[PDB]
Amino acid sequence: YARPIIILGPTKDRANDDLLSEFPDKFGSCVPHTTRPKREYEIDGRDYHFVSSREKMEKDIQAHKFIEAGQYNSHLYGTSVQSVREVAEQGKHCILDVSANAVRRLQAAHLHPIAIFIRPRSLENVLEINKRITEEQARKAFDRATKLEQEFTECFSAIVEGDSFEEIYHKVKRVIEDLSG
Amino acid sequence: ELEGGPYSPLGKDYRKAEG
Repeated sequence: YARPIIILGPTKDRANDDLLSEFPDKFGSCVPHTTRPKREYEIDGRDYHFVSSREKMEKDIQAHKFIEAGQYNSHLYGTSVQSVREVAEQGKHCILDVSANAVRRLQAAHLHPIAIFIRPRSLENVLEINKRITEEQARKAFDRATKLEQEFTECFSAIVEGDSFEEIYHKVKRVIEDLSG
Repeated sequence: ELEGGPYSPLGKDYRKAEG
């Protein structure tokens, strides 16, 4: 059984991608839920779990069946504990892009997520670790990271830092195997 | 009220939502 992964902070998206691209056997993603209509070639239980009733969803929600859920284009979307669960049962780390909120909800399900926080040392340090952004994008990212840390520090399984993404990525991989057992 | 990505609850539609 494999603990799901929640990576937070600057470059978490590249981390998320690289783990998948490098270790596809050890990592995967769950199927999300949505109210919105199944399109032409789309598939129930592959693209999404589609829910017919906007209410049945809301019923499943408050019952806590979802670790995170929300509204887009006047339709609903969510990540069920279940869909996550089936990924984990498969022996695969479930890559999650979720609020730190979902971590509590995740712990509560006896699913034991590894929540890693990539910590920017400064503004400049964000620019070292992500070379595809402007100073101004970096300021915003450094600020999101400061609130994030200010708020959710205790939800973290680990905190990683580095002078390059390479170094960060390495720590991320170390942490995951170490806490995997 | 959702900003997320492939591995978010947005799933396949994350991209369309960035406009």
